Amino acid sequence: SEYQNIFTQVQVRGPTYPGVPLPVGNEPRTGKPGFNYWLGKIGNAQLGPIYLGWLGVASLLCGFVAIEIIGLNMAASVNWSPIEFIRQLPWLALEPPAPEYGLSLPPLQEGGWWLMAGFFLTASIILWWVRSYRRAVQLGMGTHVAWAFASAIWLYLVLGFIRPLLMGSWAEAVPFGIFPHLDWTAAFSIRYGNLFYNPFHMLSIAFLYGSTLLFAMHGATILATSRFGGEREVEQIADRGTATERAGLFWRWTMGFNATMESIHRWAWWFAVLTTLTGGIGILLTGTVVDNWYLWGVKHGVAPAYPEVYPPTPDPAA
Amino acid sequence: TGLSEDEAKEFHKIFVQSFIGFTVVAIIAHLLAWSWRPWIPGPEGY
Amino acid sequence: GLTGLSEDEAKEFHKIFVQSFIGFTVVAIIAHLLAWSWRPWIPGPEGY
Amino acid sequence: MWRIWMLFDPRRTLIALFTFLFVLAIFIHFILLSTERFNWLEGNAME
Amino acid sequence: MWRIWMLFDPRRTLIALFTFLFVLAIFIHFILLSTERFNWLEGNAME
Amino acid sequence: MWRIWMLFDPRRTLIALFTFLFVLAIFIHFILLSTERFNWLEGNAME
Amino acid sequence: MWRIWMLFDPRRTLIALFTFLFVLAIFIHFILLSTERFNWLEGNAME
Amino acid sequence: MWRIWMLFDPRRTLIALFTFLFVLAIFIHFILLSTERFNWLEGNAME
Amino acid sequence: MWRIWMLFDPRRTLIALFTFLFVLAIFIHFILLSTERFNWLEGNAME
Amino acid sequence: MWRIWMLFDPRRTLIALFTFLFVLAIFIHFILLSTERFNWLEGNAME
Amino acid sequence: MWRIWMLFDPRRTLIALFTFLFVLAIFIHFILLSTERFNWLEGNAME
Amino acid sequence: MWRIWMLFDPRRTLIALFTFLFVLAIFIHFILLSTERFNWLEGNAM
Amino acid sequence: ALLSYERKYRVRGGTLIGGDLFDFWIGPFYVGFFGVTTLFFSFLGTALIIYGAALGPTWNVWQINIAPPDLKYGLGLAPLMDGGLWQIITICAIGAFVSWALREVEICRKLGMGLHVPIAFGVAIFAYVTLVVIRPLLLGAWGHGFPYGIMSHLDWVSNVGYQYLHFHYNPAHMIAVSFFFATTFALGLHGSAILSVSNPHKKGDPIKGTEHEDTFFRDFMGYSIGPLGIHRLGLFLALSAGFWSAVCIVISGPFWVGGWPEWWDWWLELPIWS
Amino acid sequence: METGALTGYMDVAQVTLYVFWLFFAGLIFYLRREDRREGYPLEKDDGTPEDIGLVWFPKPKEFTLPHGRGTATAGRKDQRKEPIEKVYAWEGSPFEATGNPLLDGVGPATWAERDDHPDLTLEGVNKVVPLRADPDYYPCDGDDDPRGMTVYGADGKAAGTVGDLWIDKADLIVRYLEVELADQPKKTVMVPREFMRVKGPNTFFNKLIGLPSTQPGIYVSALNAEDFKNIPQIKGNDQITALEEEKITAYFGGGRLYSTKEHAGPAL
Ligand code: BCL
Ligand code: BCL
Ligand SMILES: CC[C@H]1c2cc3[nH]c4c(c3C)C(=O)[C@H](C(=O)OC)c4c3nc(cc4[nH]c(cc(n2)[C@@H]1C)c(C(C)=O)c4C)[C@@H](C)[C@@H]3CCC(=O)OC/C=C(\C)CCC[C@H](C)CCC[C@H](C)CCCC(C)C
Ligand SMILES: CC[C@H]1c2cc3[nH]c4c(c3C)C(=O)[C@H](C(=O)OC)c4c3nc(cc4[nH]c(cc(n2)[C@@H]1C)c(C(C)=O)c4C)[C@@H](C)[C@@H]3CCC(=O)OC/C=C(\C)CCC[C@H](C)CCC[C@H](C)CCCC(C)C
Ligand SMILES: CC(C)=CCC/C(C)=C\CC/C(C)=C/CC/C(C)=C/CC/C(C)=C\CC/C(C)=C/CC/C(C)=C/CC/C(C)=C/CC/C(C)=C/CC/C(C)=C/CC1=C(C)C(=O)c2ccccc2C1=O
Ligand SMILES: COC(C)(C)C/C=C/C(C)=C/C=C/C(C)=C/C=C/C(C)=C/C=C\C=C(C)\C=C\C=C(C)\C=C\C=C(C)\C=C\CC(C)(C)OC
Ligand SMILES: CCCCCCCCCCCCO[C@@H]1O[C@H](CO)[C@@H](O[C@H]2O[C@H](CO)[C@@H](O)[C@H](O)[C@H]2O)[C@H](O)[C@H]1O
Ligand SMILES: [Ca+2]
Ligand SMILES: [Fe+3]
Ligand SMILES: [Mg+2]
Repeated sequence: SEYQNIFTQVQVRGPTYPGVPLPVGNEPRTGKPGFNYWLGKIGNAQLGPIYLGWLGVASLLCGFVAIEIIGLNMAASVNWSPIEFIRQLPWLALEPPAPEYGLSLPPLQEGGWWLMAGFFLTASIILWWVRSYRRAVQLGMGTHVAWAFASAIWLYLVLGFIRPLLMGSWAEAVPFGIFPHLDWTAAFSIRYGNLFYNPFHMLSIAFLYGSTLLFAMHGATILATSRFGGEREVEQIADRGTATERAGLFWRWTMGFNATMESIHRWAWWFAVLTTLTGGIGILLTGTVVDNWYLWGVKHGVAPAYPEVYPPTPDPAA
Repeated sequence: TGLSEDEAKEFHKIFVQSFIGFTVVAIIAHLLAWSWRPWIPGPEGY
Repeated sequence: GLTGLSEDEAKEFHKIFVQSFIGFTVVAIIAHLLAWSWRPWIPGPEGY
Repeated sequence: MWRIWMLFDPRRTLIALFTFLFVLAIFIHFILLSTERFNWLEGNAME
Repeated sequence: MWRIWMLFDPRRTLIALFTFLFVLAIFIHFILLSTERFNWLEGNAME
Repeated sequence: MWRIWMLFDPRRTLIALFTFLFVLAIFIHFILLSTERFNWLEGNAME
Repeated sequence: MWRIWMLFDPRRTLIALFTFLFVLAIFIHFILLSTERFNWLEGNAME
Repeated sequence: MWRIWMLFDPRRTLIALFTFLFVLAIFIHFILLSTERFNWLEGNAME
Repeated sequence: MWRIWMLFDPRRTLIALFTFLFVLAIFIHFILLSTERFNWLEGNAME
Repeated sequence: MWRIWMLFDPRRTLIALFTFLFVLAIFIHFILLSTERFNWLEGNAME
Repeated sequence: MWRIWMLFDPRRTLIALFTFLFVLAIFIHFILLSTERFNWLEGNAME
Repeated sequence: MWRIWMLFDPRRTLIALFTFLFVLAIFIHFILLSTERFNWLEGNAM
Repeated sequence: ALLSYERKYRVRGGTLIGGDLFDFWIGPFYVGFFGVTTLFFSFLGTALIIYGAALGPTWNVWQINIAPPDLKYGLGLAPLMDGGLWQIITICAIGAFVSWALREVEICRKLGMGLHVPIAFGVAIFAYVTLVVIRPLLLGAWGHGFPYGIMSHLDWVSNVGYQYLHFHYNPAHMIAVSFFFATTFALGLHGSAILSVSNPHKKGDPIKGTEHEDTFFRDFMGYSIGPLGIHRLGLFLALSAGFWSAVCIVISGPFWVGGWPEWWDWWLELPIWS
Repeated sequence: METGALTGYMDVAQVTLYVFWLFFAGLIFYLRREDRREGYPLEKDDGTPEDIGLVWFPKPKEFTLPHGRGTATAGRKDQRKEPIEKVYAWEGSPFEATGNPLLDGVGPATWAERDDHPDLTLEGVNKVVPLRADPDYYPCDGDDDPRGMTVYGADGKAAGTVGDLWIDKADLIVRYLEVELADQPKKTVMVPREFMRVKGPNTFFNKLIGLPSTQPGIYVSALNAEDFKNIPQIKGNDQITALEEEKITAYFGGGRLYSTKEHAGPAL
């Protein structure tokens, strides 16, 4: 039995790191950093500090308003019963506006609250995105986080804003609930003929599978070479060590090709962003330009034809 | 680019000739295709 | 000398390789003749 | 306007410009193909 | 116009151009194959 | 044509040739087995 | 033709060949088992 | 009061202000388009 | 043919053979079980 | 034949052999359990 | 029984005890509210 | 039997034992509540 | 044929089976004994799939379908053209996947690396054998496995999902999806983090170390897990996604037959809020 | 025309899919170029370089290092003479060490030519330091302190005792164990954290339940106790160089094949 580098056996404690000095024009960091023993078992023990600039407080306030609108509406749906609130929490939702209103502003009685929560949640997410951009720039680091985040926002925006805008109805958008938004997801595929046959849904799943596959490969590869300092990836990129060589050689000998320490994270970055990028395009296509994906599959020779175990059933409604 | 002006002109001479030859063959191909089935509909629509 | 075999070693391996290939092929030929005598695999115009 | 190349590298500007021009051209050709009047391959009648 | 090769490497430009030309030609051939009038393999009648 | 082996490694060319030829050969057999006329194991009648 | 072993190592060649010969052999045995006529275990009637 | 600019940096304020004004302008233009009376593109009648 | 042990080391040519032989043996028993005539456990009438 | 135990590890050879023997023994018992004749728990009548 | 405070930390055991006591009290109030007879807020009739 | 505390820490054993005792006690009370005979709150007839 | 740093690592040993006989390379690929068995099972399985494609109605890649046998065949071997071919390919696939994992073990030993990658691949194999062996075994028929076709097995997923009227309500499926979503979210963050420090915002800027990596996430989300933690967490999320996927499908049918939303009535009927 | 239709058979979704296929093909081509920034150009088994062209092999990537360390170029070619010989003559054959592979840096013991300077924090001080050089850092309470425990080899024989802990300042974690050798020619030896297992009464399932550890200590299954003496020695005190880190960790990596020989030879 050898050490598998799953949990840190010996943690050390010292002064907390306050972060690299930010350039002038930045707010002071908030919070007093502390050490969490159980977090240090897996990774860094230090919790905080956090940066709360104008973007952070504005995004928190906008997100707080959206959550409060959702939560108070779900609480009101169970007659303000906290017992029924907890019991029915996965089933409750802030329902999207009724289809009769189209894109017009709906009353509070028929989905006006959903539009406000969607607006404030979108503002919170957008303000969080620029904060992700700003925090990277202020440290001098590249803005890879912000643009990977933009891909996730892209699917979020098409799901609740862009596609309902194209369909001309806020009713096409996702309810703010746990089970109801699963119902919407199931109903969306059912309405547009088996979203399995959406080729961009296929692509999104391939990248979602690939992203999970890549992190399984990359996480295991780095842990298997962490005995040679493989976890210090940026140091390996600048100054290649035997950990990078062993990591590349393992995959070169396995599947005939390999990446570098830097380029594997380019594979990781692109596979993740392509999951939501392809997914957002696929969602944007259905209802606007394709209305039955299975029939699109049979039109393009995608859907298999199965042998008839029963005679074809005539539609009794003529 | 690591190219002197002399080689730049000499490549451009061959590049233009090859582009013209490629375009000329394509122009003949388009003329043959037009004689087969013209692709501009007209008021009646083919 | 790409494979590290000298000329004589290549001679010796090839002679045994050819002999065992011939033996392997001869057994297969006999098997195919028995298979053909059992059920021929070339259909014909009516396709048996 | 020659000063604009003091801020923009001609190589990256030309690559971006050519990519933009081709994508726009393909986009406009496809938009016409989606219209009944201007689809020259389907050839619908005018009016 | 010969100065264009003082910006882009002629050999890598040729590779990209030839890849672009073949891909464009393949897609234009396929676009025609998707039409009824210009599909020379299906061979639908005109008019 | 003995000059092609000045360019191409005889060992790598032979390896590439042999595997390519077998893959092509087995796929042609597969395509024949997928047709009614040329599936010799099924033995469908001619015409 | 002995010179083929000056290009192909006997060890790797025989391992690859014997593996290929075995895969092909049981694959063909499988193909016959999948047919009506040549399934010697099912014993379907001829013609 | 000129003292407003000791507190807040002029450059950051202008960047946020320009983005905020445009987003608000887009917000209001969209809201008007969402109404029957003030959708100038649809051009509904009065009353 | 004793020269094959110059090429292939017999210390592990046997393990690669024994696990080969058993898997083939376990599999042929399986194919016979799948048949109506040769399934010695179900024991159908021989005809 | 006692010399082979210098070339084979006696410990993990015995472990693998016992694992193989038990798995085969379990498997054969299960195959009998799945037959109408040799199921000693269901106990179907002979003939 | 005064010796239990030699082993148990008085501060930490009081926090856990008070947390446990309140959680138990809440759930018992919860369970009674769930019943028809003991829901003192709904006030269902006896018998 | 007094030597069992030579092996096990008395503090950690008592915490585990008390947690086990309460969890089992809650578990048994809930099982009775699930039965129709022993649910003292619904109060079905014997 | 060799990377500039590869020659020193191309040494003997580290194999599990075969030892010296199969210890060599073909191009970049290491062979080993399990590489030969991987090639054997891969060629056999691929050839049988192509043969089933040839004997199928169409050569369309999306429409090629090697379906499992009928449920009436139970756990026995069906005729080759009636699902038996699928059964053979399934055995070949399992043989190839296990050989691939064992080949990775030999390469890991030869390089002094840990066995994390073959173990992580074992989770993927476990999900496949759950779909193709364990769940059909618990249901009593090999016909419960998914067919081998690019689009046919998507139809299988849809029909199995709707066999429980709402597969989103499956509790283990809910956990598995969240892990799949979490690992992609973590992967995007981790790839972005490493690229951000190795590619600074201003070109030709000093490269950033782990301090900037920690500081950005502490500035951004208030916590940084560190370079070691993200690979531990990323592997955990990916493996949890694979593991809970196997759980979610193995409980559908063998241990739950009704609609998955029915299952949540235990929560709604708790005696605290009944 | 139908709303999604383009040419009767072509529709918007189909051409959008093909647009992505073009982008994805370009992305895969771009990603493979990034994969070739290290390890290329390829070379034959005898060292002869292979031909890579230009559309695949990208221009060298130059990272400017912090702390005034200059600039780093990806694809560094190691200059140490390789003490290996090809077992067979055909390409793809393994290589055999012409000496002791454990000390020569061959196979699992291979070490790359990393920088001969210590890793530095952003402030500019040494990242990896012993606990004697910075009392501001200490082992965390609740985790067993390796300092004092005896280090056992793979064969179960004692190899020495921990004398100090080398920690990373950036990430508060133990990086190396300074082991005073039980056998002396005070010779100290560095054991990386990932190559050792702590078996004290505070690890887990022992702090949770309260069970004492039967045989507490540091257990190293990578090397036998006899091979501990040959672990590469750091040149200086209170400072470990990145190259020294590589050699120590490469020596442990080759131990399972060359020291204990449990990976040497097939299992069955
Ligand atoms: C019956 C159901 C249908 C189906 C219906 C749909 C629908 C509808 C959609 C998908 C989508 C996807 N489907 Mg599907 N899907 C089916 C079957 C599957 C199967 C399977 C094996 O059966 C798999 C693996 C998938 C997987 C996938 C993914 C590839 C893709 C989601 C990408 C993603 O991660 O976005 C998830 C992340 C987001 C959506 C948001 C990203 C981040 C945002 C910004 C989060 C903000 C957090 C916020 C601030 C938190 C506070 C909020 C407040 C508290 C409220 N589907 C079947 C056929 N599927 C999505 C897609 O794009 O595909 C084309 C999609 O819209
Ligand atoms: C209408 C359909 C239902 C539904 C019904 C089902 C059914 C049925 C299943 C799932 C399964 C899944 N569903 Mg669902 N699911 C639905 C909607 C969703 C949505 C969504 C956005 O709505 C999402 C995100 C998901 C997500 C998921 C995942 C948790 C899971 C698929 C991943 C997996 O199993 O990996 C595990 C899979 C692997 C690890 C693959 C194994 C890889 C093997 C070992 C290697 C092969 C190598 C290969 C041969 C190499 C080829 C050679 C090449 C040349 C290289 N579902 C809807 C509601 N879902 C599946 C599941 O969880 O089962 C395990 C499953 O069976
Ligand atoms: C590449 C695509 C994948 C992806 C990527 C991705 N996601 C991202 C990012 C990236 C690269 C970020 O950088 C960003 C982030 O912050 O990551 C840490 C983010 C993020 N992705 C998130 C979620 C998320 N990602 C998802 C998916 C995915 N993300 C894809 C799989 C999903 C799914 C599957 O649905 C979710 C749910 C967030 C964790 C985060 C963006 C968070 C955000 O925008 O927050 C804005 C601010 C708020 C909403 C604040 C609200 C909460 C406050 C606590 C309100 C209350 C204030 C106050 C305390 C009130 C006090 C009240 C009391 C007194 C009573
Ligand atoms: C469990 C966590 C995730 C994971 C992990 C993971 N996968 C892995 C690994 C790891 C750690 C490897 O090391 C291994 C590898 O080599 O990666 C490059 C691998 C791998 N994961 C792969 C694919 C893969 N992983 C998937 C998923 C996942 N892998 C999980 C999400 C999926 C999904 C969800 O669809 C796929 C398709 C391969 C690229 C590779 C394993 C390669 C392999 O097994 O090689 C030997 C076999 C062959 C080369 C061909 C065998 C062919 C068969 C004989 C016939 C076909 C049978 C098959 C059932 C046909 C089905 C067809 C239909 C489904 C269309
Ligand atoms: C037996 C015999 C010899 C002959 C028999 C002959 C016969 C039967 C018949 C005759 C005919 C015949 C076939 C002849 C003989 C011909 C023959 C086959 C010879 C023998 C060949 C042999 C030996 C074995 C078999 C070879 C084989 C099966 C190959 C298929 C390989 C395969 C499955 C590919 C999947 C690719 C995909 C899509 C993967 C998804 C992940 C992804 C998108 C990855 C990119 C990012 C990345 C690169 C990530 C890694 C990484 C990570 C994760 C890091 O984290 C990291 C960190 C740091 C640095 C680098 C890295 C780093 O690279
Ligand atoms: C004290 O606090 C208490 C009440 C506890 C607060 C607790 C609240 C709780 C428990 C809240 C629970 C919330 C839950 C469970 C939420 C679940 C949300 C889920 C699952 C959402 C999933 C998908 C939703 C999507 C994709 C919605 C997208 C909506 C969008 C993109 C809306 C965009 C709207 C815009 C941009 C509006 C613009 C305004 C316009 C332009 C229309 O003005 C004219
Ligand atoms: C120093 C004195 C000589 C200097 C000048 C030397 C010649 C300079 C170029 C002359 C014109 C060549 O023009 C080139 O010819 C080739 C010949 O196949 C033609 O190319 C044609 O055949 C090729 C196949 O090979 C097709 O793929 C292509 O679609 C078609 O156009 C074109 O016409 C053009 O690409
Ligand atoms: Ca229930
Ligand atoms: Fe990484
Ligand atoms: Mg609903």
